[PDB]
Amino acid sequence: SNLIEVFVDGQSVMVEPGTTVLQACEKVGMQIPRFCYHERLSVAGNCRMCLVEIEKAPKVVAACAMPVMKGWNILTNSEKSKKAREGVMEFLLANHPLDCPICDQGGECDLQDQSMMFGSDRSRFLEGKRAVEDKNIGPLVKTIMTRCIQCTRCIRFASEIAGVDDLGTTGRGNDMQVGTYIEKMFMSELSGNVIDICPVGALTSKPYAFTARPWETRKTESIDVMDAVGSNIVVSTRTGEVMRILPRMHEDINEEWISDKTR
Amino acid sequence: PTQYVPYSTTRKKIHEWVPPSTPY
Amino acid sequence: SGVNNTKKWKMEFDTRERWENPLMGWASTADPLSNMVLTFSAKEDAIAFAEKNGWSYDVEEKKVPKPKSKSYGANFSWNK
Amino acid sequence: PSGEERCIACKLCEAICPAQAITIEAEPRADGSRRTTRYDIDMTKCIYCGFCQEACPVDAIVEGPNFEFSTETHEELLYNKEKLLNNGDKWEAEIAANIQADYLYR
Amino acid sequence: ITHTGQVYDEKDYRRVRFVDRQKEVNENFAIDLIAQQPVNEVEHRIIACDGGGGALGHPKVYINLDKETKTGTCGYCGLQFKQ
Amino acid sequence: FGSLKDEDRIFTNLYGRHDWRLKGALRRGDWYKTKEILLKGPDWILGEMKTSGLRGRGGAGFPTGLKWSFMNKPSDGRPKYLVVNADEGEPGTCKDREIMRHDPHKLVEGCLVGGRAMGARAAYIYIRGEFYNEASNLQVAIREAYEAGLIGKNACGSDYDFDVFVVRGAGAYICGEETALIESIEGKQGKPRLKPPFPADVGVFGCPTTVANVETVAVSPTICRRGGTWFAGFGRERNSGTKLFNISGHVNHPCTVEEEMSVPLKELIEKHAGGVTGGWDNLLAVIPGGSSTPLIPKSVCETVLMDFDALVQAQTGLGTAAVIVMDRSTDIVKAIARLIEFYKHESCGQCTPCREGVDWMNKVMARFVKGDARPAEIDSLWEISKQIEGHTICALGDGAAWPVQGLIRHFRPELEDRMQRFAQQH
Amino acid sequence: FVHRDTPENNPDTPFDFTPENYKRIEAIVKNYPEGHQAAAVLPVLDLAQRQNGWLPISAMNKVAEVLQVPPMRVYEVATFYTMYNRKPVGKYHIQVCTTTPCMLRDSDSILETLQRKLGIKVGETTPDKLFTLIEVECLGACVNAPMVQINDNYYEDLTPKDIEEIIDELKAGKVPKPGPRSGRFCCEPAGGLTSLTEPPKGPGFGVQAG
Amino acid sequence: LQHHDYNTYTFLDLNLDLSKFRLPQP
Ligand SMILES: Cc1cc2nc3c(=O)[nH]c(=O)nc-3n(C[C@H](O)[C@H](O)[C@H](O)COP(=O)(O)O)c2cc1C
Ligand code: SF4
Ligand code: SF4
Ligand code: SF4
Ligand code: SF4
Ligand code: FES
Ligand code: FES
Ligand SMILES: [Zn+2]
Repeated sequence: SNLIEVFVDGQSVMVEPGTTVLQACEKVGMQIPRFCYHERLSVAGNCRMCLVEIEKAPKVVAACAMPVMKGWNILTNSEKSKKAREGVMEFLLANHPLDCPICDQGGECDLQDQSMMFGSDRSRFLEGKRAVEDKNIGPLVKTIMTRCIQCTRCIRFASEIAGVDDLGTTGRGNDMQVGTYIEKMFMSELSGNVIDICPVGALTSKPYAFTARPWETRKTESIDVMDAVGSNIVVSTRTGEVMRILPRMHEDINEEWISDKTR
Repeated sequence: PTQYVPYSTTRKKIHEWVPPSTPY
Repeated sequence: SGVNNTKKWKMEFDTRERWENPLMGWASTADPLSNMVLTFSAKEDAIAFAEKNGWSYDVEEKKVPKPKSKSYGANFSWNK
Repeated sequence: PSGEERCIACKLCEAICPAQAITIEAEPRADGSRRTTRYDIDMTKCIYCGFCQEACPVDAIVEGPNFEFSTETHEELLYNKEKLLNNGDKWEAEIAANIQADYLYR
Repeated sequence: ITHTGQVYDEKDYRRVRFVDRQKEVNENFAIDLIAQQPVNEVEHRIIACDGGGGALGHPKVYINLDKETKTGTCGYCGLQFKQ
Repeated sequence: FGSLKDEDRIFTNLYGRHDWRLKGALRRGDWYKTKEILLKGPDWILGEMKTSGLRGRGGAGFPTGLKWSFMNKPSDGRPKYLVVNADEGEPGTCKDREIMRHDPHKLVEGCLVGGRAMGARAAYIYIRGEFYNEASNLQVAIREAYEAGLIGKNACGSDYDFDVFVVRGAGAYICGEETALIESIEGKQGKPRLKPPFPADVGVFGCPTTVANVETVAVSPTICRRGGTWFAGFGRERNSGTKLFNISGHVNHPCTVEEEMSVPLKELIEKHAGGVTGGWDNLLAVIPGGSSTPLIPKSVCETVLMDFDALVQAQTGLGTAAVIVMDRSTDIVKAIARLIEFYKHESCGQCTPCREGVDWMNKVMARFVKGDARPAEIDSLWEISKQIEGHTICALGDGAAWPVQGLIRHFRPELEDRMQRFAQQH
Repeated sequence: FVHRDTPENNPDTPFDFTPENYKRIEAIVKNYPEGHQAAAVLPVLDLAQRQNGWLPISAMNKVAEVLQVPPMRVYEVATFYTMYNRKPVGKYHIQVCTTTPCMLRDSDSILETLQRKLGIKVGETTPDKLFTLIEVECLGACVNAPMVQINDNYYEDLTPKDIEEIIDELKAGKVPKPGPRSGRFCCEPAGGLTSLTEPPKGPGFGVQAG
Repeated sequence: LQHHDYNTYTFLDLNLDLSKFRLPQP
């Protein structure tokens, strides 16, 4: 009961009714390339980098969004769903400022990888790029937001996981900038999580600005002692001094989030 | 067209508490 | 957000001394088994490696994200 | 030219060095810019592959023409940022000419 | 002394090294050299910064000199641009 | 074959000529069988539109009856609603500005006739804020109607209850979109919602909701009064009924005439309206459905008939049926270029494809008008065009791609010459 | 899209709905569904614009206050729509339609004439702060293409000269006969009324049976 | 010529006048 059978490339996985197309691929084990979709954040559909092709259907569907229906076989590695990613990645990269050797989310980029695995070998954007104006969101998060792919996960977290409801989108067109309209710092606990949740390195951590680069960091899994929730955390150490503490997921205690104090 | 000496240039990583010079 | 590095089990030896080097300030280590992390496909096989090699082991159960119900329609609910 | 050292500490010169020779640790300079506090090429470790020349995005680290740097003591061969920057200033004129000649090829 | 002021100290056990052999430090420190660089005035809201010379310069970046309040500084050259 | 009789023409008050106010409306006899119709049943009303086979009078074409049928499902304890979008941001849609301004009442009874068909508790009319004066006219009309008791609880002396409201638009073409009209009504930013939760099941204030082009709501009463058949006959096959046609640009007498559908394209400029300015041979191209639909060159124009499917066969859309005509005296490369400028100044930016893609085509299109760009780039624009066509959250990205596709499809030699012209002078 | 507090445009400029305005405020709410006030931010924001064209950061904060919504929520609405002005607006605020339909029928023509008459660039207020010219997009009413909306006046079918005439009317006196200054009523084939030149059938005409 | 002249508050104030008619809220 309550177990539709949907095929992910003919694997007949069975899922509860109401599971998204992206979720159906996960249980088979396939990963839809995704931006703007975080498990504990509301589905928004902003990036549409997850377009897949349900069989016998005219258009490709939004994985994170379409509730999978009965007997719709998902074709995640079709000739179409790759032109639906080879052509989106064309766009995200087109307005992107190539300062990857500045972006300290160098190896921690969910946008170079997906470009480097699912995107395109070369660029055709012979036109000019855009630039936004760096502002102050506080003393912990450095928002070099010319990096932003307008994926609205910050505006969600800042409203849904934390109740700040401050960060918001401002304007329309290609100069929609997701920054506080008036310059009011994002002061709240749970603040630093925005860093971890922005896949782009637009806003990153200001103390850990340029002290390291992720491939080097040796990662040891340990426990938060600053507060009594005992949140799980990963201490990233390079050559013997701790460089960053970022969250590691514990369903029951800290589910992917850690306090501003303990990082 | 018409002896070095190697050294670490980084700072002290772990600064050390200094005891209070005020006796108690 | 990629999960391809959370698939295979790894067993890692305990971390040891990393003193600063006086001449150049480079990190220096006296522990040979430090950088060694062996990768094993299943928990049973990794436990076997520890037993026959005689190293002490403390296995940690895999913790995988719990299924989470999501639906774009649900947040549009003014009610809640 | 202005006088600002080219390296911006992306540290992939460290990543691609085959011998583990280059050691880089960085911190934001007061200017707010990104610079390397310590850049140490261990020349005895280095096998002069020339990939670092290849990898640098700003092309700050280059394989300079001089081959005659034999040294009496092992420590002299280890090079910190000041020796390399000084090496860069001394040979910049020829390095610039050499890069000028070969950049179209790369 | 040096860029990040490395100062093996009067009490360090390493300052022993320079005895009878000089230290490697830099004149024309870069920290002050770009500060010595004039602010590149521009007409356009946004400007590029090849670093000068294209392939020989740096990744090309477009800086938003949109607020006179701040002279955009390409993260690579440290060159301030005056709108 | 068009040439609909004045009697058949639903919007008689078009052009005014008859008091747009109630007393003019009574001489029009717009409120004649309203009590009877509602009495017949909601099921009787939808039978009338199903028999009519009316297609959406807005840019998208779908059976009107089936769309209304969807939220005719039993209420789940949430009040069902009616949303009438009087916004018409698309260029050449002065189509709706008429009914609203000239014949506000027709739409008022369209609202309650439509309301009982969907069992809507109330209807909100989103007239674009630009039209402030237009708003002044409708609520004067809405006020008259309630004073009469035509609308309100026990509306038209019947069990059924309805309340009609007017909402201020704020200069956004996207507000027009069905999921985005709602969000503007909801008071959040006008950003289209996603497709899976159809507006029937979720909607305005999260209650069941339906959205209709004002023409679609207005034609409802008559379609029921005249019967689906009368209305059904005029149309062609799936296509059916008279839809207002607006002809603007390079025509001797630009005007909106509600002449019959399935009109030869050559006939409507030649017979009504004004013959193409400069002669029917001075026609570089025709934009049938407005900016969103691809323009068709004169080659096929005469052969074409104005129907939703007809244009489809032709690769173009009937859309809002706004005919924009371009004489041989126009730089099309620049004409379509401003429509891409029309879309960069307007798309919400919620979705990656449209945001960067429409801006990317705008930059390439501006270079194309200058001729600075090389000939090879043209194909890229096409390729950029279809990336945006199938990947967008709403249809506007669908709409931005089509004019670009039309320019490359029929006027590829001209753009190459502009390419050539600049290369020669160096 | 960033409000850098300025002495003129910043909350020091106190904002409050006139006793009369506040009245207007409430009725609107009821128009929307009960328990729903947020939906009224736009209509309200519009009355703040009706009160004052500038609508400064202070005014938006009040809107959020009266409507009890996250302030940002109001800031986002104001930024998204062009109807709202976050900067001071000229008394007349003329807007010229320059989409392809109007351009094809000469919209551009009008622009050059208006720039000279106002003697100012396109996009800014006259020194007299008398008029403000902006190149707005399709304002509807295309059949009448030459067009220039002035505070809703929506003049139409205008030939370059006509505007100069209108502008003068605005410059000295008021209410310069807003509307199509042409000889065609509302939208009508310039030739006449081919659509319906007969008299309109009366009530219950040919009403189908059933 | 009603269209020819209306005040900035016509829409809102007219609406308020209609409030009385407006059917009860949800
Ligand atoms: C960008 C965009 C703008 C739109 N603008 C309008 C509009 O101004 N008026 C309108 O009736 N429909 C508009 N639509 C179509 C509506 O979303 C909706 O499909 C239509 O109004 C339904 O009317 P109908 O079903 O009665 O034909 C627009 C769609 C898109 C994607
Ligand atoms: S985010 Fe930082 S790293 Fe990822 S691509 Fe853009 S710049 Fe390079
Ligand atoms: S900041 Fe990071 S998260 Fe917020 S939108 Fe830009 S990218 Fe998405
Ligand atoms: S040397 Fe070139 S590569 Fe190595 S860090 Fe400095 S810049 Fe990056
Ligand atoms: S396409 Fe994407 S961006 Fe353009 S309007 Fe529809 S949603 Fe907003
Ligand atoms: S990941 Fe598919 S919608 Fe953002
Ligand atoms: S484009 Fe000027 S009103 Fe339609
Ligand atoms: Zn630079």
